[PDB]
Amino acid sequence: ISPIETVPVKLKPGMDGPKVKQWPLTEEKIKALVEICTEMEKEGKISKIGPENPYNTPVFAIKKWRKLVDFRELNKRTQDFWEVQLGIPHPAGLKKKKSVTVLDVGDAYFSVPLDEDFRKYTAFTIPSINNETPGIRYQYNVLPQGWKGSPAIFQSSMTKILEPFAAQNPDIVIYQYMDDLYVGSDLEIGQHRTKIEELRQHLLRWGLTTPDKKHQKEPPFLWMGYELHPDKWTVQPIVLPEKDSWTVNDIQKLVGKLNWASQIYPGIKVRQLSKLLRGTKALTEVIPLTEEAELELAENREILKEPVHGVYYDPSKDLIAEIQKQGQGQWTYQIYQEPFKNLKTGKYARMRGAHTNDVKQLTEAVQKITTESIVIWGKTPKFKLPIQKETWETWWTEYWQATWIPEWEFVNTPPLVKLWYQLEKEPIVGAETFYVDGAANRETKLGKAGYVTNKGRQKVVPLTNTTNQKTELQAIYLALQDSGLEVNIVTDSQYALGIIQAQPDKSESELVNQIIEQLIKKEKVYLAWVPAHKGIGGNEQVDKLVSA
Amino acid sequence: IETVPVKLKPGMDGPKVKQWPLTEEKIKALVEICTEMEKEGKISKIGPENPYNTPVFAIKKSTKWRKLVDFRELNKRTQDFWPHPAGLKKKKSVTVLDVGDAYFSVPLDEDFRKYTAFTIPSINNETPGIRYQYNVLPQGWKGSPAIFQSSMTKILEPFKKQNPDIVIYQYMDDLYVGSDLEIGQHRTKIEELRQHLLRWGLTTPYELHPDKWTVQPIVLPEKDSWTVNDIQKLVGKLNWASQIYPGIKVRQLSKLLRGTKALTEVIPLTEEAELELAENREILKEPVHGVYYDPSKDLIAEIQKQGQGQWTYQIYQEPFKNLKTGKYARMRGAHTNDVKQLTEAVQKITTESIVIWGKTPKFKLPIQKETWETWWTEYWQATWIPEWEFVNTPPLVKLWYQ
Ligand SMILES: N#Cc1cc(Cl)cc(Oc2cc(CCNC(=O)CCl)ccc2Cl)c1
Repeated sequence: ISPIETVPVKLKPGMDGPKVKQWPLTEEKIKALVEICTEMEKEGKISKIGPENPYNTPVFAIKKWRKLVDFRELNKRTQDFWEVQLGIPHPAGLKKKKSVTVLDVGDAYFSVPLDEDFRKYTAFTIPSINNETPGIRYQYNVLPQGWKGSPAIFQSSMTKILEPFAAQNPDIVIYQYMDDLYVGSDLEIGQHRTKIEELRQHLLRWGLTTPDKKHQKEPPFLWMGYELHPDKWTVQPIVLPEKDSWTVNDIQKLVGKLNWASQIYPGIKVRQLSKLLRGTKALTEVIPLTEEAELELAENREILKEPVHGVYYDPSKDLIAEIQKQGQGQWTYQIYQEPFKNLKTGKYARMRGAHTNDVKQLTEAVQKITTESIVIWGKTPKFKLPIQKETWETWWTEYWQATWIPEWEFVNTPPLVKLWYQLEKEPIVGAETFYVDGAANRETKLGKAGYVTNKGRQKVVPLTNTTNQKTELQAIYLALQDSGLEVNIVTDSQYALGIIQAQPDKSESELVNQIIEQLIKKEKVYLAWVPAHKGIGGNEQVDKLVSA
Repeated sequence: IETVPVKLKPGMDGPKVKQWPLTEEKIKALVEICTEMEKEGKISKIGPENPYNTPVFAIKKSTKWRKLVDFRELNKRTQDFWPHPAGLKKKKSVTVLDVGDAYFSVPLDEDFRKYTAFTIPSINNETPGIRYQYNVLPQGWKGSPAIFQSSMTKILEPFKKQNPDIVIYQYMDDLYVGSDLEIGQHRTKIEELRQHLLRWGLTTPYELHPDKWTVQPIVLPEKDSWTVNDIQKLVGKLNWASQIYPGIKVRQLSKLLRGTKALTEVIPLTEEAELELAENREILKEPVHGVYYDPSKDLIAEIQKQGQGQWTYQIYQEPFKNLKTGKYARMRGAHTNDVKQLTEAVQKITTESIVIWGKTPKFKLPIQKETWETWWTEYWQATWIPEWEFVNTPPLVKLWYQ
């Protein structure tokens, strides 16, 4: 009967309709359901049904009054639908329009018919006081609010409804998000007002009501935590709580607001705070804050004190991204087409492991921008980066992993990104050859690190509560301490070899951090490997030494 | 004009895989391509009551754009359904021909169509994606060659009779045609098959040589003046090869290092050590006897960046039992880059694997996941897609396989 075509809808195979029972209700609420439903019945949204309908769904009343229905059982019984709008637009992706109207759609779900074969499963019952008389039975003929398929079937229906208008008006841009509609054009505001009134009529001819108080929304628009002005966008104001004690739940909500502020507030850092959630036992557990964590939140509080605005997108100008180091493994970036009007900002601090270096992190940061740029603008930006081609080319050529280097230009804005040290690719002549080794009994957890050199020196340092792996690093560390500026080390530890060959400049391990400081201070270091327990040169001697 | 009933495996739902974000360039090419496919009845638009999704990508394979569908998840779930020539590796020349357009003449089971659903993404999630499903047999789905099989045998049966020694193997959208003929004769016999296929309405818009394929032997250096480090490296590499070849010895070579010697010190190669090294060079010539291919077990490819445009690979089903090993090299052409070379290598290995065993290997790729997911389509030309995962542990075995 309706002009809108229905979508076929089935239940999951082998499931039947909900048969949930109706709990008794206050006589005051029964009157509200009787009046709302006869008004809904008059409008064709629902229909009284015969006794043979074996299905039911509970209904309630709450506060004008509203009708509320619990379709959870039918929702568990209904087929899955194509998910709708998991992501939302990002205001930095939207393009400037001269005129923008926001249109809310009223009773949006109730304006769309529902598949006739499926309507039997929507049945609900208005209670009779004391069950003295049989209850009044109703079923839905439109998309019930709260049903699993209502959000998607309405959007599909709305798109097909909108199709005729958009063909006659190719210039106008129409966006659909939830029950709202966003219409924009670059026409004269009178002509744009004319086109807006036409669509309201075309929508009204399909049964969709539209704001009659001109257009209720006016700029700025408070939309999904944003603030949309005619020539700027920004986040809604962020409030960071002040508490003597912090629970896991309090921390998670705090990194959330900081994460949100990162898209326009340059310099937000959340690394030290987030590390507090490592154990993550329960949301109730109170986490002692860290001195590093308290400084991070303080610096974020200072940043949030000043306002920031982002700009909209013009496809005629280029896309540019700059990345600046923030230290302690954290990085920040801005994306812009005009030198100080930023489209968006962001952060990146993930280590991706226990030990990394700055060039690897910078390349990872470029990767996160590249993915985000494709999502938002469908293109990749030009990069202005604080690294020199000699630094990056040397790294990506020697790096074992394959990497894509976008076209970029060097910007000399310290701190520049540099390789703090470089191990030798060939052994060093005239340098002492240290044969290192370590050990620790797995049960006693006590151990020792020692060296044996070609010049004849030997040493053993004793070790407590360590593991075979940590001692192998300790032995390498010992040879860096007790050597001159040029040194050749020889180890039997594939674990230690892998960590040093990676050439990290930062680590979660104080030992590896100490080894890094020694490696920087030294001039030339060659690290070499030999199979253990095979009787090769000094490795046999140092093994015997630390074994005794 | 008659469909073949297609069934998913018992208790298996259709694919629900994420569509990857695309650049505005690639979206526009997909929209043009699908608008014309819709005009020809090959696909149709679908509604919200279809929950299934299979990813689509735009590649070039040429100036004109092409659509590629990642039917990997549907292929696993269709599986079932219902022949590989062991001699295709033997032939001196093998040519690959794309015969995938032929599938578009065959209707698909109207019940199975829903599982072919695909989405053209939108930029910035502004609009819901454009959603289609297939009305005809899709390229890239394992069912399409299986359903078209009988028609293919009918069209080839003339040609096979006239040329009984030529071997023809079909894998997905491609025909592999092998001959021991001279190259000019091979290319002539290939053109006859193209014209035979084109005369019968199969449009067919790559020459390999498996005669030259081998498992590479392990190579040891030959130096005029050895050092302590060179012996240690050599003793390290031979120890690794001892896991594979049993006869390797290092006793004589390791004796030359006895004592606590400086790494840069020159160690003369004594006659007993030089014989052990020379003997170990001969053992590396003869391959392992226990390496056999189980059809049930999966093939696994590992790949190592060796620098200067060289990539080593190994294909295996169980550790240290290498069915094939090899090295890839591309002469730099001002566009050569790490992602381009890996993507070319991945395809070369996969083709080699398809000829030899008839299935693609599972790849361990030395690359960060998101970089691969971003850029792999810029150089992909093959019409299939292997499974892959991402190695994050660096190899210290890089030197050994070089
Ligand atoms: N509530 C709301 C809302 C949400 C979105 Cl996601 C878009 C929208 O309207 C538009 C915005 C822009 C971006 C530029 N804006 C302006 O020049 C005036 Cl604020 C362009 C077109 C439309 Cl329709 C409204």
